[PDB]
Amino acid sequence: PLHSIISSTESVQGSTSKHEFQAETKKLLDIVARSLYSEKEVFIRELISNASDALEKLRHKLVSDGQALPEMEIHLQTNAEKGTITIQDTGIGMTQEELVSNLGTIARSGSKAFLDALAEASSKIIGQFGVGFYSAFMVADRVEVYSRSAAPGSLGYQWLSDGSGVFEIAEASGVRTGTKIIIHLKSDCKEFSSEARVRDVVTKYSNFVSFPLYLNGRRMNTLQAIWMMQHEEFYRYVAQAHDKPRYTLHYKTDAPLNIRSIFYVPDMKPSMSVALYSRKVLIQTKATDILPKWLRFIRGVVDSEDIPLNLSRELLQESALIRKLRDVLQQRLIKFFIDQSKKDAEKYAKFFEDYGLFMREGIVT
Amino acid sequence: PLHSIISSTESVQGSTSKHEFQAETKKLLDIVARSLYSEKEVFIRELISNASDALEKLRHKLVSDGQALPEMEIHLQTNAEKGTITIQDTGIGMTQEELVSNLGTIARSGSKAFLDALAEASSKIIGQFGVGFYSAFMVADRVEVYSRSAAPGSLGYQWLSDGSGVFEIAEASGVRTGTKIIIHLKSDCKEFSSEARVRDVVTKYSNFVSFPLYLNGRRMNTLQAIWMMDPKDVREWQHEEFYRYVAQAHDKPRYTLHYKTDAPLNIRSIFYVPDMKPSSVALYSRKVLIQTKATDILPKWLRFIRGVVDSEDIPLNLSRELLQESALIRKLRDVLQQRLIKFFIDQSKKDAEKYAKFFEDYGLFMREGIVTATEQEVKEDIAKLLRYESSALPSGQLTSLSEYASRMRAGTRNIYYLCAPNRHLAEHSPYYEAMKKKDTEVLFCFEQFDELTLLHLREFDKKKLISVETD
Ligand SMILES: Nc1ncnc2c1ncn2[C@@H]1O[C@H](COP(=O)(O)OP(=O)(O)NP(=O)(O)O)[C@@H](O)[C@H]1O
Ligand SMILES: Nc1ncnc2c1ncn2[C@@H]1O[C@H](COP(=O)(O)OP(=O)(O)NP(=O)(O)O)[C@@H](O)[C@H]1O
Ligand SMILES: [Mg+2]
Ligand SMILES: [Mg+2]
Repeated sequence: PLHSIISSTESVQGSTSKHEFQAETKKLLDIVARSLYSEKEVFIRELISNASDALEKLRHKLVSDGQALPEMEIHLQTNAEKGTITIQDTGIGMTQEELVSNLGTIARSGSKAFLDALAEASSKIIGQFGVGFYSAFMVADRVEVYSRSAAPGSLGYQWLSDGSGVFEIAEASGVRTGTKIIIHLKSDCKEFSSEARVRDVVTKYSNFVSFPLYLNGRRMNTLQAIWMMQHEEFYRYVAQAHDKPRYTLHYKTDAPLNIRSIFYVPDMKPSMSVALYSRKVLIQTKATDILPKWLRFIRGVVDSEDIPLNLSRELLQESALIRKLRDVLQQRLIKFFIDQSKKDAEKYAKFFEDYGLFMREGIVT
Repeated sequence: PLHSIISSTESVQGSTSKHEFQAETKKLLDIVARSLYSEKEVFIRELISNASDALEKLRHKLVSDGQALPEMEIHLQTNAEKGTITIQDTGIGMTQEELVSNLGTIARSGSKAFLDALAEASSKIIGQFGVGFYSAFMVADRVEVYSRSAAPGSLGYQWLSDGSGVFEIAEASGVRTGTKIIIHLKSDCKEFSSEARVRDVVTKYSNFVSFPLYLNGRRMNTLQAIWMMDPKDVREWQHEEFYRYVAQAHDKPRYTLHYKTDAPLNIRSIFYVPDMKPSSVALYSRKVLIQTKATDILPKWLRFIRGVVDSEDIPLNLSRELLQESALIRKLRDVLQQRLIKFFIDQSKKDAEKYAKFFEDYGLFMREGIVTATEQEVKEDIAKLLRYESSALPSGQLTSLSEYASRMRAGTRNIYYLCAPNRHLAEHSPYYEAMKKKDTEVLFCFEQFDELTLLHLREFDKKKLISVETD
């Protein structure tokens, strides 16, 4: 009772016609606006990252040109009263051509475009896809942008758009070199006019940006990205704990893949995990799965620039390198513990044995 | 000190230049290829899904012309020797114009155009985003397509491309109405020229496709979508085999609930509780698999339940591998939480002993459910499932909190319990004999994850839960 209808029944007649793939751009834009990210909030994340890059770029050229570095800041003002968000940066900024192209062309990344020339600033430039800015439209009735290029005879420009097929660009002056982005919020999104809300978002995704950051005049950071160089406040921060670390491991490596990671073991038991970053932007607040589940008591921070990220940037690409990275971490963690039950008496077992149950939890598997 | 650089300094001099958004089509195709899906295998799913659409559309228009229908099938052929995987449908197929537009334009969906022109057959069309076909480029050096429209004076065409910004279209003779897609696998992807591998993929995602599917000659979709049938036209042998499929188990369900609602959104679902003692329901949309693990659509305390939940309108992520949450998955999951809680309380009300060992085998999850829940009405909801033992009824028997709210009244004011590892310690306790001869009644809990549960519940049915080993 076999049944197939697949047979070699075709014959191509008359020479082909050659064509070029094209795009339903408005539908692409809204696909990003309502079918790409899990939470609306990440739009902030995206914008911040843009700013970072803008700044990074600037200083790169500046550094490579023996010129002093102006104050390089990122500002977030929340206007509750007028229903808006604004993010502004002292970065390199756009010209009109750069406007039209980088903002108006979908999937264009003048950042990765910048990258394909450089390798220091290559390690901190964050964007790669060319779709992130459009996250604004998740929450925006309308987007207002003013920008001006660091380069000499630059005019200011007003690039604005409603989020649908057409953007428009007028010449605007009185724009500070860099870029300001005013977002006028949708009704169901006025919650981002809240300083407290925006604060929580930034603390969530961009708590560790390489440039000073001022929400409504208050500075944010001053929390150093320790996993790349008082593990105490860092443990009790990332693990969220009024507790302090029994055990600590700072683990950098570039054999296997580039990994910059720190692991804590906390002082209470659980009764009843980690967190993954890339280029100082949060990928998953609770990071699953890049740590064997018997090791769920451990937590802290794993970073790797060389993780392929999903288009959403909230996901690892389970291109199998990732849970083989998992395996690498299991290896160095084991070696960590056996070594630290030979550097002290303590040890591997009755020491922290609210966790011995995690290791024949361990050979459950 | 407060520092802000942001102030309204700008002023617009001119008048605007108008522009249209454009796109980098090649980088986009590549974004679909290397950065969208969690695993490559899903290209099969997509093809099949989009293939499915072709048939449905054809059906819809043949029926709307009063035509009889052709044989409406889906065929997959793996050729290991030429390293290709092929999918052919006998659906509507494409004209030349339809080839250029529907394959050549990114995010173009002739399927949802077809839908935005359409009632009845609208529940079935899978596609909406218009990027799915391109998933083939995850695994293809090159893609051969032949298609001929079911339109009357149709010609046949060969649309072919390597996934790099350019495709070509030729006229072709000998094309059967519908579409053949021959995928020429890449070197590290001839993995998908295996009959076993592909069979696995097909059963994983596309096991309930509403058209007969033949792989290398064999019929595949042989299992009926039981959650869309009327609850009486399914009874124990199909429920057993369906459970023993979705829950990968080799026992029987203790409990079976067939739940259908359009209160909020369309739910067509089955929930099973297994008969083994424990040592994630499956999510579908339009008969296509979304998550093996449907987390989150059920609260995590109901993770012990297995089975299937389907909904036509679950907002899908661009990947179709994830759920995009709107207001509606919160509400979906509170719908399912309460329908399940009610299920367990009333099926306790119809058979008390089977519920008794349901509690002795699964009470653990309800305890957890009560300690974790934020809203306390919810805590009380789960609390109606808790059965403890009591002093006033013989050793062994259990009782609900509500039965104790009924059995204590008049001038009695609170509920409470005593926790201890055995009954004889509970029944021989200083604290309870003190509770016994001013005697108001005291519950007995011997699974002291029960006193944690009771401490977090704190109050049930307009009353507090007070301790006796704390008076
Ligand atoms: N604030 C800004 N200042 C200067 N240039 C910017 C700014 N925001 C965006 N751009 C430019 O416009 C592009 C659009 O940004 P975006 O949509 O975020 O894509 P991307 O940052 O390049 N990569 P991704 O964010 O992952 O999609 C950037 O790549 C820059 O070239
Ligand atoms: N097997 C097929 N037979 C005929 N037409 C097809 C077939 N597959 C795709 N098409 C056409 O190509 C278009 C693009 O489909 P596709 O890129 O797979 O995404 P979509 O089906 O439109 N929606 P989605 O599944 O979410 O991506 C469809 O709308 C059809 O017009
Ligand atoms: Mg960006
Ligand atoms: Mg499709």
